[PDB]
Amino acid sequence: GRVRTKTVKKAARVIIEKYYTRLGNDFHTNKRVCEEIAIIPSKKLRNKIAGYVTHLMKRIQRGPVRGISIKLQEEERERRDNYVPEVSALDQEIIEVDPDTKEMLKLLDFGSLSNLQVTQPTVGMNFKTPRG
Amino acid sequence: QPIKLARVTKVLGRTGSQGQCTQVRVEFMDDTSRSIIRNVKGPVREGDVLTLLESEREARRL
Amino acid sequence: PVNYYVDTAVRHVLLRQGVLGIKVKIMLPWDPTGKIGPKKPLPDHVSIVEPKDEILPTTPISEQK
Amino acid sequence: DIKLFGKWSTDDVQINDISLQDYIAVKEKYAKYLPHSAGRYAAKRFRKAQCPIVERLTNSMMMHGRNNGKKLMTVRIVKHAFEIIHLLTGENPLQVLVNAIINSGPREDSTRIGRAGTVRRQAVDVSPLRRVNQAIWLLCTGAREAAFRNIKTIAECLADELINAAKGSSNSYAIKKKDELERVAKSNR
RNA sequence: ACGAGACUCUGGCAUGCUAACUAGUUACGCGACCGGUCGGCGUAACUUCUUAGAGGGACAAGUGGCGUUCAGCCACCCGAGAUUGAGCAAUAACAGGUCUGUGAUGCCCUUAGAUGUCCGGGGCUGCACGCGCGCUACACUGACUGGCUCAGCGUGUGCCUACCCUACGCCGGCAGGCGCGGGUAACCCGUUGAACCCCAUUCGUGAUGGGGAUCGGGGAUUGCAAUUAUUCCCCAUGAACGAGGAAUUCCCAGUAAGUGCGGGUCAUAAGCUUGCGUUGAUUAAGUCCCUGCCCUUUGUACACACCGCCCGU
Ligand SMILES: [Mg+2]
Ligand SMILES: [Mg+2]
Repeated sequence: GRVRTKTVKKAARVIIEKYYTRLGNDFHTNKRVCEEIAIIPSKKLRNKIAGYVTHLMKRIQRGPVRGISIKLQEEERERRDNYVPEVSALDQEIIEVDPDTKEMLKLLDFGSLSNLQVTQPTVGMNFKTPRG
Repeated sequence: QPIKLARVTKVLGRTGSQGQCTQVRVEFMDDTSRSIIRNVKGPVREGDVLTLLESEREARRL
Repeated sequence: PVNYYVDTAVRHVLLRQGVLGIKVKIMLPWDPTGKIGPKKPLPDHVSIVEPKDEILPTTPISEQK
Repeated sequence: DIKLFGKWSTDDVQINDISLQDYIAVKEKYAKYLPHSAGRYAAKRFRKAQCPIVERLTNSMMMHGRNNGKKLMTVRIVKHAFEIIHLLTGENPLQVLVNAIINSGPREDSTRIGRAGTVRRQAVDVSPLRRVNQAIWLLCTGAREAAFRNIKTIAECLADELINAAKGSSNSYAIKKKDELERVAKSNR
């Protein structure tokens, strides 16, 4: 069983969140970084922490991680999330509308809308799942 | 009935009172299109060949 | 760590009805050089140095000294 | 040019069983001078299939307490009876041993009932590795109790046992036990 | 937060560092035998081998699959190593063991023809029988007899305190005895010349040259006394036992098992125990079937808790 204990995992998470810039995908550089920025009284514990830091660096490389929260990374993440299409998906030349919502719009005083296309209603009143 | 071989395609699980049999899926060496489930007694792995003296029973699923 | 972080003593007390046994265990605080406690930290305790706040240089400035 | 002992080649040995080809190691990476290699084949599962078949036989010879760990004696007992198989048959002793392994391994046998049960037995198929293991065990046991309380030395009992198993004869203890197991599996089908 | 892990000791790797006449190795001289063999002699190099310090080294780290593509699992490369073995170990409990370890102990008992204390002699072993842990076997994969060749852990001269480990020489089948030295120990025993194993020999399938119980007669050693025979030696004697019924134990790799060796006990002494090497496997990489033990839901009229509670004549 190679399951890491909470000591290793919390230490690695804090180290990553604090020193994300200095870290990378290399175990042998990460362990030196950890031994420089932290006080780990054992070499085996240091190696375990560095190994989990390497694993988590690979994990953040292809997306986010529920434990880490890097302040600088969130800015770039929302920058990616700032995608804007050229044409708004809500700008449609013709939108289909049922007779009932057409009547509702007429009652709203918006019955002069031109983009509306009054589609035919359904025939069978079968919208319920059979019981049994 | 003749004796015919079958290659193991995937290890299904462990069965028996003491978990001594490996229930496995085997495809026939000649036909290559018909496959069955049999319990094999001993250490089994991917791709090894079991000689079936009887070759038409099916082991019970799970 | 039990061999240098906790100090233990066992004693007898002679009373009228017999002997009472007393055991005292003290867990010493971590003392860096000054004898109130052990110098070594607990092996499972990891301390992470707080990074100092730097300012990223916006433009390349060359300082001649 | 890696003949066993210093006399038995392997280039001519044909397994010709297909099923046990991957579990009898005799031919090119498993051609060694001696059936003694220390080796760590028990460390991980299935590795003993990489062990040469002659070394597996040698290891199986050290049995019944008084012979535990005496592997030099057993390599001597294999070197002899290879020298004797060659005299008796005129064929490569390695070929005789391989044929014996093929012939003496059961193909079916019975376990306790299927998924569960505590009354009868249910027939099942044998893994190739278990086939080879059981073949070696039966050949060694037959030799061992042929030599017990008899002027016939070991390395003579084992040679005749291997020869009979290669022939498929019913004079072999291993063949008798294999037939017994297979018949019981047949009855419990 | 405690426990688990972490931790400490220990096993493996380093031709990299530190450095050694209480460890060596190369080299060179001087010798002895036929360039070679010198645990023959001596002194430069140095640290591979030996010691023991510091540091390094492994993290599931790399690759490919399986997984919520997470936690992790499987396989493979590289690698000395991809799970070395121990030590310590929570809350809470047991009418578990120990008053026979104690100048640890409370209450009783006894205390001078003593349950205190010496001193003779017995006992603790006594043997129709039952039950545990074991040792040696039932042979030829072996006994015998010669020959050959490899360990490791370690312990050695004592407060009182008498009692150490032994090389070499001689005498004696032997067990032993007598002289001489070294060692308070990487200095001497010791280069620990272990056993199994290896090689050759004789036996020849039977209670046999297997096996060594029992028993007789001699000889030594330690002790103040050896008989109920301390131990050891010799020559005799030569039992059961031909692989063990129901029923059960311990075991997953340098492991089980064979095999010796040390420590303790020790005036005399290991079939015990605690350690150490040496030779070295078969099988498994799984499951709740047996045996337990955990949970979880459920029932209770229990709560001293099923060894409970409780009903009627
Ligand atoms: Mg169970
Ligand atoms: Mg009540």
